[PDB]
Amino acid sequence: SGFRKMAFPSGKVEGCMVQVTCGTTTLNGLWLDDVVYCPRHVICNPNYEDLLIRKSNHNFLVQAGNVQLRVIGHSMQNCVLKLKVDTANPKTPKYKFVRIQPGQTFSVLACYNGSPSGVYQCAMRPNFTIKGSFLNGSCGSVGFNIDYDCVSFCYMHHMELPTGVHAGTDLAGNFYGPFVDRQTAQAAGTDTTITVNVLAWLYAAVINGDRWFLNRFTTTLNDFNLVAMKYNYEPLTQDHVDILGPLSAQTGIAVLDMCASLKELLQNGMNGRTILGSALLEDEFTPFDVVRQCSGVTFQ
Amino acid sequence: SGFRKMAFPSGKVEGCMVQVTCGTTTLNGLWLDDVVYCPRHVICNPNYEDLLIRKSNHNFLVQAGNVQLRVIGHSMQNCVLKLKVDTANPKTPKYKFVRIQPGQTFSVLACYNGSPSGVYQCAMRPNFTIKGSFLNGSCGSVGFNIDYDCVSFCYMHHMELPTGVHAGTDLAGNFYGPFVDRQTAQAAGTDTTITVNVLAWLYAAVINGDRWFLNRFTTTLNDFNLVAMKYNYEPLTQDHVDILGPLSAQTGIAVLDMCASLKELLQNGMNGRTILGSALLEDEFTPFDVVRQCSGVTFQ
Ligand SMILES: *[C@](O)(C(=O)NCCCC)[C@H](C[C@@H]1CCNC1=O)NC(=O)[C@@H]1[C@@H]2[C@H](CN1C(=O)[C@@H](NC(=O)NC(C)(C)C)C(C)(C)C)C2(C)C
Ligand SMILES: *[C@](O)(C(=O)NCCCC)[C@H](C[C@@H]1CCNC1=O)NC(=O)[C@@H]1[C@@H]2[C@H](CN1C(=O)[C@@H](NC(=O)NC(C)(C)C)C(C)(C)C)C2(C)C
Repeated sequence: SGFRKMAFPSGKVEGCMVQVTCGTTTLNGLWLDDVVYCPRHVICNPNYEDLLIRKSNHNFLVQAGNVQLRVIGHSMQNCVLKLKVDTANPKTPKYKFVRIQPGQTFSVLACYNGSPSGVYQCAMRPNFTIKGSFLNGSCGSVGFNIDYDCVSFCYMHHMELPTGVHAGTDLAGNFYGPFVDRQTAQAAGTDTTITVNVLAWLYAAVINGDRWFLNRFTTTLNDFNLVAMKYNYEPLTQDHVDILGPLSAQTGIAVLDMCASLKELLQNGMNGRTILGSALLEDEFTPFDVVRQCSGVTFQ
Repeated sequence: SGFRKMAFPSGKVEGCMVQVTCGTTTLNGLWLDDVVYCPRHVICNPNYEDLLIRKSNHNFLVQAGNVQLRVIGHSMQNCVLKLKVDTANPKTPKYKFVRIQPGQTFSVLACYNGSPSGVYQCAMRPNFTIKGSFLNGSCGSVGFNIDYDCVSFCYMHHMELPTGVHAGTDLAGNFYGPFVDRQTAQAAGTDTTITVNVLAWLYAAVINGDRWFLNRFTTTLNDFNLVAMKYNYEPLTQDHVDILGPLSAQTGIAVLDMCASLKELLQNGMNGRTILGSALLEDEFTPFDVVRQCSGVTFQ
């Protein structure tokens, strides 16, 4: 048993972490096939189409270890710079590009100068920020999910908001949330808490022995939601109750039942106890995260 | 900025995760060079020297993908079965074998049937248990640390204690703590909390903007320790104060000062606030973990 915040095996992604240098700006890139993907503010309220015609393929240093790659061409898809090189990546895995919805989770391989520093487990907060760990140097690092064999890149780093959270893009260049790669005032927007994720982790608690927080009480989907707002949680949909079923099936606790217990964790807190070793209601676990860890789905 | 519980990049370890099958017992193995390492209870109060003479090299199925390895010889170093095969591992990295002390942390690559499922960040609790995530199938999975380029294997899985924690060994076969690979009654022993680790993570809090928990107050090493026991924390040594210096240097808060603030977090709790997004005092971060993440040390 057990239950940890658990990242995907980073092997297939590490092989794709390369160094991109230009002027006095060095950030990370993602070399899949013969393309290297990196955040565009490496060519630096700038005008990036302005700045990309000024540069030539030879202005873009691309180290892949002690193996400098030659750029043969470049292009700017939204906020990503796509550097064609003269060399397919031998380590390119089966991969996808995907854009996640708020609530979903992914693993961040965190690089500096093209070298992997660490891997950890984020979700995409409701306000399209992520609570990350990114120092100066970390740009061009990717979030991702692994689907049997296929890596689904869903996030590139770019910038940090003034409160300590992090902003970024799908690998299609487009930013999650209103954020934009210029040094201007821009705010996250108030973060709610992901409700279907809090329930799931509670089913993870039940699958693991913490039952202290149950009760016979049922509630309606609505009367729960009248209490979810007051506590800054997503209103819960029936479509969430649907995904929560399998866990509800394996534990026998009706989703409406566990809602009524979450209701009670909200109105009385927790009185100095823990669920799964936390004194907070953890929303960074999706219902699938739970079923994967609490059932042992691997990746080949 | 930011601060997450962050695992090492698992790439070099994944390449070494193989499947070992024998009788009706299938667990994971660690193929470095021409040796495959796995927990010994794969040949199963058994007598393991008993059971290993009964078996032959041909009784040990070793898949490495769709690539069955031939065993050419075996041996039992404490609780590890060492299977010689007829094939060096091409993916064997620079590696070490090391035995960690309680308080130290490591990354667990978690496998089933030889396939990596997930990676997460443990420490070695004071009572030589680890708080892991291990289902049936997970045995032969390794903890580790990465030192520039060198992987330091420090833990193999074996068994789960009745309270939900996990027991295991250094890769030298020997179990951390009193535990033993037989199905007999055996208890963790009461877990204290790692104090030098709680301080470090607080310096991580300071390096990151949470200052709400300071105060002008200093304390002595002793008078702090009189309060550490009462709250089930390691007594703190001067030798810990020494390692905590660099963080104390970079923040300007004297180790004795931060002790006096931890004293105050213990006697009054926290009153519904958080440090680094936790409502608990997190002890799973060493002072080095902090300096690595809060400075950006990578691995090549
Ligand atoms: C990234 O580009 C990087 O890793 N730099 C290596 C290349 C050196 C030349 C950084 C990642 C940052 C650094 C630490 N934490 C992070 O998230 N990103 C940036 O440098 C980022 C790019 C400029 C300014 N950037 C910032 O991160 C800003 N954040 C903001 O400006 N925030 C606003 C938008 C004002 C709310 C700082 C001031 C460094 C936090 C761009 C294009 C925004
Ligand atoms: C490991 O061998 C495995 O992954 N099995 C795959 C091979 C199938 C034939 C497991 C890992 C366990 C399973 C779930 N969580 C874990 O930590 N280890 C064992 O099966 C372990 C080996 C027997 C019994 N084992 C247990 O884990 C016991 N734990 C105890 O017996 N605990 C005592 C020692 C009584 C306090 C169970 C009952 C399954 C929890 C050995 C040799 C202990």
